[PDB]
Amino acid sequence: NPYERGPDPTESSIEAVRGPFAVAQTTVSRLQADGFGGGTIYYPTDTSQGTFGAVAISPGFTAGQESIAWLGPRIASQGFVVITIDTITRLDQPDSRGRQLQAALDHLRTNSVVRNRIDPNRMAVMGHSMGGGGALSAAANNTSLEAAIPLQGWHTRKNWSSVRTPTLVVGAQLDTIAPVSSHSEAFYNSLPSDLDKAYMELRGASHLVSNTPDTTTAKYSIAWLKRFVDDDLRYEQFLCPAPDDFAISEYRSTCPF
Repeated sequence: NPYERGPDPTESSIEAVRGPFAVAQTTVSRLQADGFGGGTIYYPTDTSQGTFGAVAISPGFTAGQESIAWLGPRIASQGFVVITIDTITRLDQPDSRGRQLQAALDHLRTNSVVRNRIDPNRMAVMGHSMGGGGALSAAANNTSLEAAIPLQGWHTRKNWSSVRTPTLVVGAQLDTIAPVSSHSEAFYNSLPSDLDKAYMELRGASHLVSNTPDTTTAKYSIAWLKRFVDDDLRYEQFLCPAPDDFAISEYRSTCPF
């Protein structure tokens, strides 16, 4: 597998606050960003194993990058180029956030610091709340995306039958802002039956669970991105069959992938 990066994984490795790749960062100004509000790019400094897949992450309604910043280096240190974005306005709705995520991914191919560190065929989108609805919107607009991970996603669009991207839907059991019954689980149910997809509900969690480090969110996001952005079979073991972590109150999937 030419996209395999890093040593063979374990539970400890996917839980790591920092994986083996040392991470640096660079800024995209608001004016440099066409179609989004700027962002921070986190990237592995080690180029000796080849190029990396790229991930764009959107915050939710009223939020800046500070609510998603922890994901940037935590994911990048597993071997990914990750951009955490600011939106055009903090009031932007999910469809617009989806366009902004795509614009951020397109920007990485032009950025002088990271354009030669990225494999242009291996990209993914993630987001919190309205940014998670944006991740689903971006996947619906671009069927070549390799992974989509909405965290406590919110969207008025409930039908995702046009998505062709492997999608991990992360819900919070006690979310009152984006209740799983009408948001996260509804999205899972309308994604195609023939898609590689999973729904992971975090026990006892509120809508804000993604705003500060959460090991369960990180470890399964990392395993999902490794499996689908890197085609890394070594990570299938964490996704299929259902993980038994106490922090997970429900897991649904189309395993085996």
